Amino acid sequence: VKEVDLRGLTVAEALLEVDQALEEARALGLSTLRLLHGKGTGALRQAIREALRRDKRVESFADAPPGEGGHGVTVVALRP
Repeated sequence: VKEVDLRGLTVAEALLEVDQALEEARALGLSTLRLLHGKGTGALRQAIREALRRDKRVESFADAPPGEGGHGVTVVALRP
């Protein structure tokens, strides 16, 4: 499953990359995209989840389960 590593980016850089990664994932015809943002302060997770709520390319999203990244990865189901 396509995964983009956003760890180490500011919120602004991370959101710019998320926008690009969603564009590319839909361009490629992918059903799912993993956003590896890590845990830490949670600032990336929170900002990314809110961006995804507003994003018309997204069908649904959720934290990865424990053992697959947990709350450090947001798993995105893309609109076809």
